[PDB]
Amino acid sequence: HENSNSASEGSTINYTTINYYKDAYAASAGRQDMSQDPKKFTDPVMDVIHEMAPPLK
Amino acid sequence: HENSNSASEGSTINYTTINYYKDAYAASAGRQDMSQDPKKFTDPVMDVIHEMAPPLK
Amino acid sequence: HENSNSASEGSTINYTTINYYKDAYAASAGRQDMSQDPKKFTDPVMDVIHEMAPPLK
Amino acid sequence: DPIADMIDRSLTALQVLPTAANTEASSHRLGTGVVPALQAAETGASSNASDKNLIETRCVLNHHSTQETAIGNFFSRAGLVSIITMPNTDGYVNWDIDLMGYAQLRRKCELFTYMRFDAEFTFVVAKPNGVLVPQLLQYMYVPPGAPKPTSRDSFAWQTATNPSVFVKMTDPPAQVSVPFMSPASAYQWFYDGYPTFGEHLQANDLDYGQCPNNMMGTFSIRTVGTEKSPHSITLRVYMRIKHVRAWIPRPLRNQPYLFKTNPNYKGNDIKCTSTSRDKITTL
Amino acid sequence: LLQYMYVPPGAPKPTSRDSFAWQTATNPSVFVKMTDPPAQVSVPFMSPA
Amino acid sequence: GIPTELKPGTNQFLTTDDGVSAPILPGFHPTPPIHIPGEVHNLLEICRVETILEVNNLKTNETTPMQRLCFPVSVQSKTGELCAAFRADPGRDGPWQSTILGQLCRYYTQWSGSLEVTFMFAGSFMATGKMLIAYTPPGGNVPADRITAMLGTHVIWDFGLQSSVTLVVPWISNTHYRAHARAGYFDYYTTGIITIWYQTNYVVPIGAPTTAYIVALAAAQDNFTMKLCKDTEDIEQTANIQ
Amino acid sequence: GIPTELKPGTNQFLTTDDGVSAPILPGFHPTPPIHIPGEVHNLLEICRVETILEVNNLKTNETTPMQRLCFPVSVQSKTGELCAAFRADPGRDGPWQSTILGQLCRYYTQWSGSLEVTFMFAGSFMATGKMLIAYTPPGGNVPADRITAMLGTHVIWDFGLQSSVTLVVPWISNTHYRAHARAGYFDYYTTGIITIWYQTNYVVPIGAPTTAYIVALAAAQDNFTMKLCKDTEDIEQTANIQ
Amino acid sequence: SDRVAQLTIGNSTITTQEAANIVIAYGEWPEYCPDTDATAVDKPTRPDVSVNRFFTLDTKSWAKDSKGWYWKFPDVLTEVGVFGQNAQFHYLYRSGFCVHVQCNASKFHQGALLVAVLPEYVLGTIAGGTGNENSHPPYATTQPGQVGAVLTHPYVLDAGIPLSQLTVCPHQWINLRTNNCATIIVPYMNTVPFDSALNHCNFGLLVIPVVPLDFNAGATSEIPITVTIAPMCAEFAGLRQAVKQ
Ligand SMILES: CCCCCCCCCCCCC/C=C/[C@H](O)[C@H](N)CO
Repeated sequence: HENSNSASEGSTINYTTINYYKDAYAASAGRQDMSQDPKKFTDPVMDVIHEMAPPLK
Repeated sequence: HENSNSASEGSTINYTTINYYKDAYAASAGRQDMSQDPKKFTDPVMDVIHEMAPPLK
Repeated sequence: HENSNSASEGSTINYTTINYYKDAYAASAGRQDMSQDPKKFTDPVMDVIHEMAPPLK
Repeated sequence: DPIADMIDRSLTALQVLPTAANTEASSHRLGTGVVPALQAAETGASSNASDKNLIETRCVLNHHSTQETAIGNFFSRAGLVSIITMPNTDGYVNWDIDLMGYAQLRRKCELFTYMRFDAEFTFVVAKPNGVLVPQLLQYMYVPPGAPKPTSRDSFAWQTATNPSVFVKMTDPPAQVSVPFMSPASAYQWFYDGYPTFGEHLQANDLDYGQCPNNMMGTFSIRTVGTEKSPHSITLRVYMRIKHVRAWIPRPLRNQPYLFKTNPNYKGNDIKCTSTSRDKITTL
Repeated sequence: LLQYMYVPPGAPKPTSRDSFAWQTATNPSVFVKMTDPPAQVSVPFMSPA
Repeated sequence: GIPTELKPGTNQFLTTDDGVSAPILPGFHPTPPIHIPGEVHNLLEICRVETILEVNNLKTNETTPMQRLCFPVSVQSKTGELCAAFRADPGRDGPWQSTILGQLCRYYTQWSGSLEVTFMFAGSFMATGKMLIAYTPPGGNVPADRITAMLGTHVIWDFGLQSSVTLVVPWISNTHYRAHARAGYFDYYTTGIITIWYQTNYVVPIGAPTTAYIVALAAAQDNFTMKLCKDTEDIEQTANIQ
Repeated sequence: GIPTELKPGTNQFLTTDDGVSAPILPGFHPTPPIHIPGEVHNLLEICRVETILEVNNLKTNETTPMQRLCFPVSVQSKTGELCAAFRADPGRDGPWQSTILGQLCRYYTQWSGSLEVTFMFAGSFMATGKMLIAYTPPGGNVPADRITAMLGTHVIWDFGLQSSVTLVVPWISNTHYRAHARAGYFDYYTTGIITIWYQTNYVVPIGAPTTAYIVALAAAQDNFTMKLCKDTEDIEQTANIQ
Repeated sequence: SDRVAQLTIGNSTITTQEAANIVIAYGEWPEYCPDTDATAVDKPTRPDVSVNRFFTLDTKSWAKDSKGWYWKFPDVLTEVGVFGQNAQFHYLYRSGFCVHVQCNASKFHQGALLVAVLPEYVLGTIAGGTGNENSHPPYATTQPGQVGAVLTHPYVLDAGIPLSQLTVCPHQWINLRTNNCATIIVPYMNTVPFDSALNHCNFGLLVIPVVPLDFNAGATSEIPITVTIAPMCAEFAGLRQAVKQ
């Protein structure tokens, strides 16, 4: 196969990349993932807050 | 197939070489082997020496 | 297929020739055969001569 | 069996190591008799003491690859071997094939004793100031024993058998592949002895170290036309090394080179191997 | 700009730079420039014997 | 035929590019290989072989360079003197430039793993003594006395029948790899200071000489690795060869 | 279309390159082949056919070159004389240039295998004698007498009904192949010296002539091979043909 | 219990009571040439007793300021014994070796020797001092015979490579406080399976004093060094009359 040496190998992007050489960083970018996690930036709070209840009672 | 004439045919390297011509020395280098033998350079000694015992007793 | 028109078609050479056109004389040479017959040039003699016996007795 | 007299081992085998070896955990130790810290360098074997036998270590899983240290990746890089100029003045040059003319590739290849490889040659050609002029050129490789061209329009330029390339100056650079072509089983960069028999004297003292298994003939270029071209030409030759196998490593040279054929050095300024300092106690 | 033309035995030959034989209605011919890579063709075995 | 386009990167000569080229000799066959002993498959097999370290690289030893391989140890009147000190950078100039490891690290840039330093006593048989060999992680300078230097990793050496001891220099660094250390900004990649101290005195009886020597050998451990090949600067070509 | 790039090696005309070219005659058909006897499939079938060796290539035989194919043997008064000597290099100039093997080796560079040399007596019927044909491996010069030359490989020949003997020259060399030997450095690839000596005298009765001749034929054995094709230097073109 | 050793081959026997271990160079035993690698067609000759034995060369004198000595192989054995005769009457040879160096001193001396076997040891000159002469070593320097020659600039080994990394070759130490001998077993290492013995020299043996010899006045000031060698699996081929060189 190819000696896999890229920047994104642990958690990677989609499997449509094209390559003709033996090193994996020569490959194209391809199309990207649609994965996202918002709640570790918009809700970094220990005790969970519900939208219905008062948050400070 | 191809009339095999390379420099490394007896003990060779990995099977990922690309070639379009009929002679095997026109082919690419490819990726290499990971094989190594250190003990014929670091321990060229007839009687085996263990790391725990005294070596000169 | 191709309308076969080469110089060597009756007794031919190896089957590794490459061609992209429709005429067979456009094809490559390829690798050759290892066949040879020495005895019709070194021994053109009716009565068979053995190497052990005297040849003129 | 009328005569009872007539009827009558490798050390270590190789294995693959993709990554560097891990480090296992350890603790302290108090005991007598067993000692890994004491060695004996007199036997010519190197020491086998690891990290865990001297201090206490944790567990470390490393994934450092050893790919860049292979001999294939160390040598497969094109390096300069020749500069050939046509001011020689008759439109052709005959250059003897000797790959020891530039010190940066000579030092790497002299690290091993015996080598076996296939090459790949590339010719980059322009005027002596980098200028480009449309011009037709011809390269011809002459094996040892073949006749050589003596003029710009000799009969040797018909190339009925010889491999040859025709290329222009405005084109991309030419590339060829050369197989392993020695009469012996491997090239050697050192040959201790004389090539011929008979008496060795002071007239034949220059024969020492010239092995004929490395002399590969000559190399000839010319401008194609039968007249005198009005431009100065300069050729640069680059060589890659493929399918490498090597044997019997050597110490590396620490003195600057003097000639292409012998390891002679300058005898007055013997260069010390390390850069000197003032005191032994102060770095 | 250059033109090559192969004339089989029996065919008429061009006698001038602008003759009617240069129309190449049947003859194999190549048109190639000086700055180009060199031309290449393939010829089969064509003897009566 | 098939429609194509040429992309950027056309007609360039890349020296480290790997491709397929046309051959010049069709049907050629090489000489068949024979078994020759001592085949090298990897450059890390050479880096585990110990070579001699040039500790005593003084300015007065440039005209008699056979003395730079041995550094002396003599009878002291006081206690706790230090005998030698040097940096543990295998890539920086200094004592490590004379090794087969120090010359092979110059062809690369980044390295990782642990080292080892083997000392060998070469005095008489009746002589004795004890030495302390310490390795100090960076942050401090060379220690002024023994009671500062014993805080780092250290091994106490005893002369006797076994005349060799190995101080292993363990890999303690913040990054996974280390570049070649130098004065300026690249001293961030420094690795420490190795000193050596008199544990006791060097005691000799009557009739045996009072001055002995110590040779020092250096090698690499099994988890050693390198990357990013470059050229060395130890060699040069100013004048044309031949 | 498909993205591509052009690599180095573009637009070059390599003379030994094998590729596919465009045809000029679509639908053409050749003349059908007939069976013609004597087809050559390989050039080694010619190298096993013996041709005449030119042993007697003296400077006085340049105006009467029919005598260079036969060398004489006469009645001697002394014992142990030598009659001829030459080198066994098939590629070097000299007696081997007149053979079909010596002309076919010039189109190559390296050769291997064993040879053979066949001698044929062409004297009268009543004449007799014995000859010694020796082949000496390199290291020494031509031997001064018979008792030095009999140490190498040698065969004793007897005249009679069978008038032909074959001295086989076995392949004894350090390398697998041999280049073309020459004065200078390439005499390292030399292969030996072949001499021929009087074992007994050449005895003839009354009425039969006292001078006979010997022709010499040369060929190759079955393990002969060649490689690395080049051009010969025996032919030239100084003036233009026609 | 491994400090004593005994080596016997032929009709000779070497014994030692303070010995280090045995070094096999590159971990390969010497052996006869197999049929897969052979190229010569003549049947080889094996004397197998009269050439596989210990031969003792001359004895050098270790002073307080010595430089070092070297011997070229197998030039040292080409004029002695029946091995000196089979190497003169043939064209090809092939043999391994087994080197044994003895040097003994008392418990009141000190010093250290570095023995090493170096293949393809090509010597050089100082190029006329200033470096502009294309000098060449004479025949007496490159092939000294069974006497051996001394070194001039031992820091560069008279070949441009430093002493500091000579231990990459197979090697041992003779430290005067522990042992008194060193022994290496060398196989046959060349690009061709057979070679001439008069025009090719395979390896060189180097004995270089790293730590100088020192003693107090009154002790035995005469320290000798003696080298003893032995071929292992000698074969010969290609018979021809005697040519010495
Ligand atoms: C059209 C192709 C022309 C190029 C022909 C190149 C063939 C010659 C390749 C020689 C391979 C290396 C042989 C010896 C290398 C060194 O010059 C010698 N060892 C000198 O010591």
